[PDB]
Amino acid sequence: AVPSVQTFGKKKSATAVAHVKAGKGLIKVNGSPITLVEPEILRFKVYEPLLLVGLDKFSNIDIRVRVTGGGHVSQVYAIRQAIAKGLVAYHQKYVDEQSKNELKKAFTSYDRTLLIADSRRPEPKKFGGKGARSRFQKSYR
Amino acid sequence: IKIRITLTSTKVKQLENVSSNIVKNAEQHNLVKKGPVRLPTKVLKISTRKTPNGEGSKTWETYEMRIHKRYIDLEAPVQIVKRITQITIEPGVDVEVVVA
Amino acid sequence: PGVSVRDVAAQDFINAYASFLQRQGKLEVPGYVDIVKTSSGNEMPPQDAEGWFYKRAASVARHIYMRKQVGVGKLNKLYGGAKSRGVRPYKHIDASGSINRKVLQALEKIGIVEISPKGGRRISENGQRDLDRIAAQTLEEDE
Amino acid sequence: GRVRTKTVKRASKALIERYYPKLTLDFQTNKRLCDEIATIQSKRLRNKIAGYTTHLMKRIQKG
Amino acid sequence: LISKKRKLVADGVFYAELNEFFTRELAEEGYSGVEVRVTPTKTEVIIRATRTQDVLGENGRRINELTLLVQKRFKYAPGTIVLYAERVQDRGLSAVAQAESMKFKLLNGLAIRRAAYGVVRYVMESGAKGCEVVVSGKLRAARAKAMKFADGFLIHSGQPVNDFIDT
Amino acid sequence: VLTDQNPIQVVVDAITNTGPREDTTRVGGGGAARRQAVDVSPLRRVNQAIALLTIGAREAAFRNIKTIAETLAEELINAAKGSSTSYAIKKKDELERVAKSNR
Amino acid sequence: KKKWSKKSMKDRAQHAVILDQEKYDRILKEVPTYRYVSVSVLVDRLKIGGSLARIALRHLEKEGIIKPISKHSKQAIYTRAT
Amino acid sequence: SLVVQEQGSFQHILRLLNTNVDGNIKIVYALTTIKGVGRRYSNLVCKKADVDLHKRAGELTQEELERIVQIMQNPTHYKIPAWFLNRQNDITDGKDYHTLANNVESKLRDDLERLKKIRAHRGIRHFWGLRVRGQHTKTTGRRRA
Amino acid sequence: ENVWFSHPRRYGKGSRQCRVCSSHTGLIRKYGLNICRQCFREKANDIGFNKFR
RNA sequence: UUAAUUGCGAUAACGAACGAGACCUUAACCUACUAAAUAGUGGUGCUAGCAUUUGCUGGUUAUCCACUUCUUAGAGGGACUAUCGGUUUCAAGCCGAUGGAAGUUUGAGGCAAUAACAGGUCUGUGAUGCCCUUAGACGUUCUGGGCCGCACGCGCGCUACACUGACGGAGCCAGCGAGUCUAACCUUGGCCGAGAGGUCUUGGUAAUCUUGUGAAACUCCGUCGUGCUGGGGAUAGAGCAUUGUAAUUAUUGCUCUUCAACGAGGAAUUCCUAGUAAGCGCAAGUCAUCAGCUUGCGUUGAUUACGUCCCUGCCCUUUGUACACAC
Repeated sequence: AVPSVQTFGKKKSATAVAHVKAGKGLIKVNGSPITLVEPEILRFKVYEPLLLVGLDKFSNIDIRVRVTGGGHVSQVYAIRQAIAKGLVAYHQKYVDEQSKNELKKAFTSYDRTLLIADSRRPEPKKFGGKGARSRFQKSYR
Repeated sequence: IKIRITLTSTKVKQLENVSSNIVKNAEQHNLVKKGPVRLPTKVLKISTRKTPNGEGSKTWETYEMRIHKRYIDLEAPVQIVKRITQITIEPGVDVEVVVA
Repeated sequence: PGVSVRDVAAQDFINAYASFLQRQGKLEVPGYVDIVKTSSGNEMPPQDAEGWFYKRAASVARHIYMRKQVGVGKLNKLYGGAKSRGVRPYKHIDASGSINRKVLQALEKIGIVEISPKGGRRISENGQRDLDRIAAQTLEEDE
Repeated sequence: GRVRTKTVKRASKALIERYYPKLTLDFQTNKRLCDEIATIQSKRLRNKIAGYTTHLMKRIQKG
Repeated sequence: LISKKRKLVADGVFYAELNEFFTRELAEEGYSGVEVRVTPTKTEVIIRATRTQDVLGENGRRINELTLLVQKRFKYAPGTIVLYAERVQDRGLSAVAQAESMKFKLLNGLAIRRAAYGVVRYVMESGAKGCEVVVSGKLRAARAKAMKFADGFLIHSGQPVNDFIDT
Repeated sequence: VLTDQNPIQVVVDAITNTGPREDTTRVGGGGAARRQAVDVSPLRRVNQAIALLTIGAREAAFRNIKTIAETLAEELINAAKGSSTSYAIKKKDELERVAKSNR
Repeated sequence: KKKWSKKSMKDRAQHAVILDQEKYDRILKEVPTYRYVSVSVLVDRLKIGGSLARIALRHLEKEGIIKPISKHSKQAIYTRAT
Repeated sequence: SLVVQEQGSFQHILRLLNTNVDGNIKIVYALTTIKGVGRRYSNLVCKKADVDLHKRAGELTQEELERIVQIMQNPTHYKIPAWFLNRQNDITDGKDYHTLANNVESKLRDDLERLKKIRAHRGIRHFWGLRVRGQHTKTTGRRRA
Repeated sequence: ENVWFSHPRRYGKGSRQCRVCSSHTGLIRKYGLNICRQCFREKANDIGFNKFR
C-alpha cells in the first residue's frame, strides 16, 4: 500500500480536495501545474506555502488538487490551504511529529489561514434592503 | 431484480423510524441492500407580504415546507417486497416502489 | 513527465495554435466572416479582420481538449458576455451560434473534433496528437 | 454580555446546595455528570448550568 | 405522474380543503380536526368530533353522504376514501371545539361575559395549564371593544407557543 | 525605477512625512460653532496619511493620460522627499496651518 | 438654462498623431537620459498621441536602448540602459 | 515604424460625400462622421475597400477616397449582406439603399412628411413634437425646448 | 348565446383565479396551489408551510 | 453590571406570571457512527496522446473490487466566554492573553409583553352589520378604448459623466431555486440563420435532464487616447422574428442607421461597523409576452468607530405644570 492521504481546503464556497502521495515531488491542480493558476499575483499567493516551508519538504510528494466552487480568489485560497494542510497531514502520518509540529508552527507564524478555514460566512439578506444590513432609502418629503 | 423503495416525506422523525424499521427488517430477512440514501432536503419556500392590503412598512415572511427524500435499494422476492410495503406504515410518510 | 496544454499557459498556447492554423490555411473559412460581430452582445466585430477565426478555432479546440464534450449551446454561453442594453442593466448574452457551429464543423472536417454519442463534440485522437505537438513545440522553442 | 439569568443562577445554586461533595471544580466532568444527574430541556442550557456550577465551586473553594 | 413537490403541496391543499369543508358542515357536531392516512387503494379520513353519533347520522346515512360527497368532489373512485368518525379525547383541551362551543352560545344569546367565563372555567378544570378568550366587536355598543378573560398563564414567544398553545 | 532606494522605504517615508500631526475638532462655543486645535494620534496619523496619498493619486489620475500607478508613484516620491507640491503634503500643511491659527 | 460652468478656455493640448523627421531624430536622441519612460511620459514630454507613444516604445524596445521591467498591458515601464 | 511627411497629400481636413471629415484620427472612425454611417458600417466599408483600418484618415490616396465613397454609395454591388443597410425594402421602390449624409436627412424628412400627410398617429405625434414610440410623457422629456 | 362568453380566457388573470375565493390578484402559482396570498397566509399552517426564518 | 425589572444586592415586603432570556430554524467544526451504479474517491478491463524508465493528461456502466476525505442526510458531539493575568461595596461582571472551527448572550433570523391607534384594508375572502341599486340595474357578459394621456412639482430607482476606462479576442469560477396530466414546462444535441429566432427525436415529474446553469464583475494580450472622444446611448427611420385571437398610442428581441443632456452635482438628505458597505451578476415572484421592481443567492471585497449625548429620538428616576380631545 503506497502512503497516501486525502485532505481539503475551503473558502467562502471554494472546495479544493487534495490527494497527497509519495511521488517525485510535483504539485498539480486540475491536471495543471501550480505555476499556471494565472492571476500572476495570487499565483505567488499560492506559492506562499511551498516557498515559506522550503521546497526540500516536497522532495518526494506529489499533490493533486481538484477545485470546485467560488470565484478565482476563493479558489486560490482554498488551493493554498489544501496543499498546506495536505503536507501537514502527510508529515503527521509518516514524518516525525516534531517535524510536523515545527512545520505547522512556521505555517501558523506566517499566516493563520493556511491550516484553519475561514469563519466569515455570508450574512443572509433581509427584506427591506438590497443587502444584509443596507436598507433601501428613507424618504419623508 | 434490484427493486427500490423511495420515501418522500416531510416529517423527519416518522421518515427516520420507517427507514430504520425497514432496514432492520431486511437485515433480519437477510436481504442484500445499500443503506438509505438521503437526498438533499428540498425546501418549498413562498415569500409573502404580511399585510393583506398595501399599507405599512414593507415586511415579508417566508414559509418553508421541507421535503425529505430517501431511497433504499433491495433485492427480494415479490411476496416479501409486498409484505415489506404492507408492514411498517406511518401516516404522512409516502412510499413508492420501482425497479432499477 | 510529458507535455500538455495543461502544463502550457492559456493565452500563449491559443495564440500559437491560431498562428499555426492561419499559416496552414486549410480550415475552410465559411466566407461570411469579416461581417458578423461573433455575438449579439458584442457591439463590434473582432479587431484583427484577416484572422480571429483561427483564434476562435484554437480556443474551441483547446476547450474541447480540457473538457470531454461540449456543444453549440455551451460555446454560445462560454463566448457570450455582458451586453450594454442602454439605460438597462447589463446581462449575459450568448455568442454567435452560427460562428461557433461552423468552427465546430471546420474542426470536424480537419478531424480535431468528432461528433460524440449523447450529443456534443468530443476531442479526436488526431486532435489530441496535434494539440500535444503544439504544446511540445511551444515548450521546446520558448525554453 | 455574559450575565447569566435567574433560571441558570438559581438552578446552579440548588445543584451546589444539594450536590456539593459529588461534583467538582472541572467543567467537563461537571457537565458530564449534570447531564445524567438532572434532566435539562437543552444541551446549551445544561452547558450554561454546568459552567456556572463550576464557577460557584471555584468561588466556594476559597472562602 | 406528478412531481414530488407538487404531490406534497396537493396533499396539503387537499387536507386544507377537507378541513374547511368539515369545519363548515359539521360545525354543530363538535368537529375539531381531521387526519388523513394513505394506504394503497385506501385513503382513510378520521373525523374527530364530540357529537360522533350525530356526525355519523341515522343508520350511517350522514357518513355515507359525507363519503360520497368527498368522493365525487375530489374525483376518486367510489370506495377509495373511507370516512371514520371518532369521538375526540379531552373535549376541553381542544381550542377549535371550545371556540365552536362559544360561538354556538353567542348565537343562542347567552351573555358574552358569562359564556366566556364558562369556557375559561371548563378549559381550566379540564386539565389546561392556561386559558385566554378574547371577544372583539360591538358588544351592546356602537364602538368595538375587545374583552379578555384569562386564567392560569399562557406564553407568547418561542417554540413553546408553537406547540403547547392551541389557538 | 526612479529614486532607486528601497520602494518600501520611500513608501513608509512618504507615510511618515504626510501624517498630519495637528488637527481640529468642532466645538459648540455657543451661538456660533467654532473650531478647537487638537494634537495627538499616531494611528490617525497613519490612516490620514494613507487616505491622503490615495485620494491625491485618484484625483491626479482622474481624467488624465497619466495612469493611476504612475501618478501614485509620483505622489509617494514627492511626499517622501518633502516637496509641498504633492496633494497629500499640501493638505497636511494646510491642516496644520489652520490648527495653528485657531489654536 | 445654465450649463453648470463658466464656458472658459481649457488647456486644449495639440498632441501630434503623426511625426516627421524633426520629431524622429529628436525622439531617437532624447529617449536616453530618461530615468523613467512610459507612454504617458512620452505623451506629456513630446506632445504626441498615445498610439504614437506606444509605437515609439515598441520600436525603441525592438532596437534596444531602453530595457523593460514589466510587460503588463495598460502600464508599460522602461528604463534607459547606460 | 513608417514616417509620413506632412505634405498636401497628408491633409488634416478632407471633403467627402459633401461634408468635412477630419484627419489625424483612425480612418474608420473618421468615416463615422459621415451622417448615415456608424462604426459597423465604416469598419465594413474600410475592410471591403482593403484600406488598412489602423491607418490614419489624413494619409489616403485619391483612389482610396473614391473607392470608399463608391462602396458607401452602392453597398449591395460590393457583397454587402443587405441587412447592414438603414433603408431596407423602401416604401417607395422596395429595394435596399444605404443613405449618405444628405440623403439620410432627405429620407427622414420625406417619411415624416408622409406620416404627417396620411395623418397617422405617429406622424401627428411627430408634428406635435411628442414622443412617438409610446413612452411615458408624464415625468420625463421636460427639456423639449 | 355564442357571444356571451366568446372571448378567450386561455392565459392571464381571466383564466387564473384563486381556488378558495375566486380572486384574480395575489395568486400563487408556485407549486400549483392556486391560492391567493391573503388566504394562503391563513391556510399555510395546515397546508404544510411553516415559518422558521 | 448586562443587550436586557439581565443579574449582584439593598430592602414593608414575600411569593409568583407574562415580556427578555431560555426557545426554534439557518451558517460555521467533525479525516468520530450509519451509509450511498441520483455524489465524489484508487490499480486497472478497454482505448487515446507526449511518453515506454519504472510517468503525466483524458473517455467508458453493468467491466472488477475497497472508501466515505470531499458531496448528502440522519443521530450526535462541540462552546459553557474554556484556562491564565488585571480590576471591582475585593459580587454580579468587565477588560486583556493562549488555545479553539467558532469567545461583539458565535453571526442572522423566526417567535415575541400589558395597553392602545377611531393607523391600513368593507378593491382578498360566500368575513360581515347598516345604507344604496336591483331588469334599458351599480349584477354579468361582448366589442372598443382608459388606467400609459403632459405645461409642471415630488419619491424609489436604472444608466452615466470615463483610460483604476471603453472596445476586440483569450481563461475559468459559483450559490439560491424552478420545471409538462384530460394540459404541454425546463429544454441538451444535429442542422438553417449575421442576429433575434426556426426546424427532429431520444433528456428530465427530476442530488439522476436542463445543469459543472462554463453568470458577471474579473484576470492576459492587443486597438483607443484626454477629443462629449471608440465615453453615454437617450430620441428617432428602415427591416427581420417571436408571444399572443389581437401589439397601432412602437409587448419584447435582433440588424443597420440616428449619436441628445451629462465634464462627478446647491440648499438639503439616505443607508451602513464585517465577509458588512459598495461593485457584479444569477435564480424565484407576478409571468402567453413584458424587470430598469422585489424575495433570496453567491463572486470581488475598501474606508473609518470600538465612542458620545452635540442634532434626532428612546428607557429609567427626580422635578415643575393652569396640560388630560394630553405641547
